Amino acid sequence: MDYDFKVKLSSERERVEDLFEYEGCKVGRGTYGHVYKAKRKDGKDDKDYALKQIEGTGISMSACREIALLRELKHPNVISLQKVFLSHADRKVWLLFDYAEHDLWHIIKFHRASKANLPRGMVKSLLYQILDGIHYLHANWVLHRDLKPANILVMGEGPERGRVKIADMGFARVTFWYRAPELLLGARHYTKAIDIWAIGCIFAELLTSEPIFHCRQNPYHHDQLDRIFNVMGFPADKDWEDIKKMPEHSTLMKDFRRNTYTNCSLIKYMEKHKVKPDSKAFHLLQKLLTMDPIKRITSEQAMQDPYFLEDPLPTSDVFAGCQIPYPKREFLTEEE
Amino acid sequence: DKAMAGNFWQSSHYLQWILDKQDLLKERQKDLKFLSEEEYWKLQIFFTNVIQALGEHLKLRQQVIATATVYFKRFYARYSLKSIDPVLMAPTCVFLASKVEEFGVVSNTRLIAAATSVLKTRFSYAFPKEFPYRMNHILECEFYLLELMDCCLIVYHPYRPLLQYVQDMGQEDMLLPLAWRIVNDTYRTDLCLLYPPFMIALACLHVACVVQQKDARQWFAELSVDMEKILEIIRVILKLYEQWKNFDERKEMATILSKMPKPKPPP
Ligand SMILES: Cc1n[nH]c2ncc(C(=O)N3CCC[C@H]3c3ccc(Cl)cc3)cc12
Repeated sequence: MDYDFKVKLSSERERVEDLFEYEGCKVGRGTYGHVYKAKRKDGKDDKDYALKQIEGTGISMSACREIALLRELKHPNVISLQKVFLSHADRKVWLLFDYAEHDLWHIIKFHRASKANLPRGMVKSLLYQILDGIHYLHANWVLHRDLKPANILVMGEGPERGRVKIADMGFARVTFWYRAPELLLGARHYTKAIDIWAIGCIFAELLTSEPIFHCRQNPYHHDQLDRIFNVMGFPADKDWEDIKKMPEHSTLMKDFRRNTYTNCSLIKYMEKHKVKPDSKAFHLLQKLLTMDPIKRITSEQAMQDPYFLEDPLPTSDVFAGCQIPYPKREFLTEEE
Repeated sequence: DKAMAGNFWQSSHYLQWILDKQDLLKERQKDLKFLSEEEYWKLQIFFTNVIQALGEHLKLRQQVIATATVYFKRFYARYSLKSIDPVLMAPTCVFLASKVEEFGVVSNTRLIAAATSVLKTRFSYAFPKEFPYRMNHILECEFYLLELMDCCLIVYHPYRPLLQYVQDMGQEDMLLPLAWRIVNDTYRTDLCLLYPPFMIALACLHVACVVQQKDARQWFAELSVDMEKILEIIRVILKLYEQWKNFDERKEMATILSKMPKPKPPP
């Protein structure tokens, strides 16, 4: 390697530790890696930034996908990659995003925790922006492939107050509460329909503060399927005609009898959680949570649902100017 | 699987990596002290064939090979041949391309064995000594490649628009094999840095029609496209086949490689 080329680049290369203060500012740990709430050292602005140190050294498959896709994608409801740092000493990759104080996991947890002692307008506005973000991705042939409350961010106080940001574009290809039944019966490819089922599960959870297909923690998963049928009922032959083509169908026939779920339907489940089966919300929910993936509503069709024309209309700030009661992110002082 | 299909006009490919011809020629002048314009083009044809061979060995799809070829071209579009060894850059580009295209992470043993084997079995005329690099060198080079491309990893190619055009002609069986093959050959040139891939496809399809003596003038007339730009591309393709005729890669490349500018070593 040419020496002058090498030192020229070493001189000019911006290093993450010189540009950003983030020591002791870790807000999350997971398979994604390490996320920090960071500020600029050369204080041109006073904005909060999210800095993610990716899992492992070098460029993983997961990291390649997120970097590749977020470099291209631009939409108000998809998180924006601001910068990439490549640290040559330790071979660590850093990704810079704008900082989201909240997400659906924590918003949902706040309301579920209150049940020992969500506004409906916020529920509609959240759903609309999720669909809008996912429609944009689907229009560009990008599947998220693991949508859940934990990776649907919501901006806190600032110029983007209450704006949804879909995050985590690293799913390159445990609990299965958001996984569509075709995956559980051995579907070989990810699809757009699979993302829409997940949005269905998320919407049910926004309405009840409860994970609809909650289950105790080889694509065939008996207990997860059992929970889905206890909520939805067991699918009729005409409801899902291509179920026979699924690799795990004989196992399903072996382990399950339709008669076990005779009194089970989404109507009766949602009736227990005080959601009206006559509501436009319920009818939209039911179309998202259709068992046969080819009979599932698309993102664009869901966005055109009369639910979103009904009062109250979805707002761009999901909190609608009202005071944010959800706490700020705590810093993690755990060793590991 | 079809990620970012239809987004070209809003893409980093279009916005950052469709370069100006005179700018590209200006940055090339530092290497043109050491090599002629002819020798530089021959050298780029050579490394296109090296990347092709590497990808065939690793049993990769053509899109992965195409993407790795573009990565390589973009690097030396901006930097000198002395900056990093193209013998090292070629497998590094293939390595990064297979990740980006979701083919997989090629293993340490498989990638180095592929580079060693291909250069021994297929390019002994150009390379007397064995592949000197190890996996630590590939990973180091991957950081430089990623930095220089400004993390622009999604690349568009003429194959998808070409397939769409021949299906729209209803002439898939007759025209596709030759047109596809002419698209492969355009990677011997700078065309991928200078033109939208759909225009490269139409020029390759046009040359295939002329070769096979198929009348398609009405179909081409009905297109909404600047035909002077297509004719510019056609001239480069015809010029490519004349250089091909007059170029013996096997007889010439050892001497051309010896003439490449060498890296400055450390103190
Ligand atoms: C926080 C925050 N703000 N802006 C962001 N952009 C991207 C990401 C992120 O990479 N991910 C990956 C997994 C789901 C999300 C995330 C969310 C919350 C936390 Cl504690 C850690 C990580 C986080 C933030």
